[PDB]
Amino acid sequence: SRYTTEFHELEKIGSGEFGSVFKCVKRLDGCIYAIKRSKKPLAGSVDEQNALREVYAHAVLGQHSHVVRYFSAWAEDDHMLIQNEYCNGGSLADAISENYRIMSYFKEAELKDLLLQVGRGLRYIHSMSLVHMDIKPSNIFISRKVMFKIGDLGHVTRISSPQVEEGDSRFLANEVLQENYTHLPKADIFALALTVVCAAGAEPLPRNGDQWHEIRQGRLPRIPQVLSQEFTELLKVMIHPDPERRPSAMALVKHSVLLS
Ligand SMILES: C=CCn1c(=O)c2cnc(Nc3ccc(N4CCN(C)CC4)c(Cl)c3)nc2n1-c1cccc(C(C)(C)O)n1
Ligand SMILES: [Cl-]
Repeated sequence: SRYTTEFHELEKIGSGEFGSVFKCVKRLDGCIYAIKRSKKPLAGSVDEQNALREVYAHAVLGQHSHVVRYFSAWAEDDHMLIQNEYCNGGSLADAISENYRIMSYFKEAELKDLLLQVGRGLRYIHSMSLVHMDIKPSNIFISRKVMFKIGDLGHVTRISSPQVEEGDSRFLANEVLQENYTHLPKADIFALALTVVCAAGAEPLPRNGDQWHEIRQGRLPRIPQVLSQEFTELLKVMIHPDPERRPSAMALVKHSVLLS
């Protein structure tokens, strides 16, 4: 077994229908990696194309400071294995939950830093003619003095000829629901805005219904933080009903409210 041979398993750090994720030490180099171990999906299935999307996303992307680095992927024992960078801070979702527990919070500055960093990740992905299509707190990872990195590339697809597996409904732009895939990068932008709103301590986002539609009308969820009207206005245009009115990733990262 390659997994057993090359790595020592330390701790399970995730589980779901996707399988399990393990913090592991690679014996050769002594470095820590996050390894996902999944049952190999049925051929030609939803699970397979999603798994495929991730490998071939990696084939294109290479390496960037705001994308979780991919090292290797292989299959054995009717299981799939994906070896990624280990981010010692967990996901943004984990951080948000912990914030709520010990009633801490991300400062307004920290929200802007989060927005800029993931924005840089998106600009790179978009520059490679790809879109993430599943941006949300649980897919943003934290290293350490803090670095935010985009992970979980299972929904990544091409801007040109996309195979769109829709992401979490809570973060999904209406035009994607409407099967309008002519501006998918702006769907990532929509999702990032709501991701920041979650980090800002907004109540849980709706899966559907009235509240759901209200958001897609360009109405921000309620936010207990005292945020500047300017930063607030930036988050609002990011969820504008017209995706062409939303800023591109590159327009986002060179925005005044964010800089520096
Ligand atoms: C390889 C799989 C994707 N993935 C990374 O690339 C990846 C890179 N780094 C981390 N770091 C990290 C994840 C989780 C905690 N904790 C432990 C203690 N608590 C249980 C809270 C969470 C800590 Cl400390 C570090 N995780 C990563 N991944 C990861 C992990 C779990 C679930 C998922 C899913 C649901 C598939 O998205 N992914
Ligand atoms: Cl676009």
